[PDB]
Order: sequence, then C-alpha cells, then structure tokens
Amino acid sequence: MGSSHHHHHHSSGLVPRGSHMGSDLEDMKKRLKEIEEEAGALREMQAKVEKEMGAVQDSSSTSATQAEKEEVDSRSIYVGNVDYACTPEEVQQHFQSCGTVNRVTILTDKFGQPKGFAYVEFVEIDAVQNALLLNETELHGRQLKVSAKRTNIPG
Repeated sequence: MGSSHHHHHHSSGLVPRGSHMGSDLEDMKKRLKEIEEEAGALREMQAKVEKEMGAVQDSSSTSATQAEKEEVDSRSIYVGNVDYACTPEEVQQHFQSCGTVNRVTILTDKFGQPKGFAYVEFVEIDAVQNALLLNETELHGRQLKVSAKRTNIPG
C-alpha cells in the first residue's frame, strides 16, 4: 500500500571499468617509518579533496579494497575440482574470456584433494555474471566446478 501505481524506469547502460590494480600487504615486523604516511588528521587539507578526488587511483586507492571490495568479494567465483597441475594464471586468463579478472588467489591442497583451488574477483557484475554462467567445461584437460562466490550472512 501507500504507492499509487508502480511505473517503469529505463536504466542507462554504463561502460565496464577495464582496470586491474591493488596493493598487497606483507605481514612483518614494523620498521621506523621515515617517510610520511596516508593518515588523515586534523588539518586544513580537507579542501585538497578537489585534487585528491582525481588521484583516488593512487592516493585513495586503498579505499577501494575496503569499500569497493564489498562489491568485488560478492562478484567473484569459486573454482573447485581443479587440475592438480594447474596454474593461477591459466585459470584467471581462461575465465577472462567470459569476465575480466582483477584479483585471483590460488591454494595448493596437500590433504589429498585436487589442487589448484582458486577464486577470481572483479568489480563489474556483468563480468562475473558471464563467468558464473559459462566457466566449468574444460581446464588443463580436466573438469572443474565453478560456483558464484556471493559471500553474505545466512539470512
């Protein structure tokens, strides 16, 4: 109730963001930082947003791994039953034919399960949509299982 009569709003077709980036963090002992770091404190540099907004590809790039990641982690696919002699590159570039890949993590099983377990993620939904649709068929001469990695709570 409340609404009078639902209508229709034609959506505009945007262009895909074909880009691959991301900084990796290595866990180790902290050192004496001599250089400045990206720490926003009480400073009148808030007006610098006009320039920083255009440098978000370098400066506010880590913000994507926190905010945009919420889309990327839910726009990924899980690859199981992979070839024991498979490589991450051949996997991510193979599925790239259906959807672009921004990041991919592979893990070698040593419990007796098929190694090559990996998952690719991207920002564009259209990319993963084609991936989850057409993926598992033949990889390295083996057949794997690909499922949508739609991470979320059980509700």
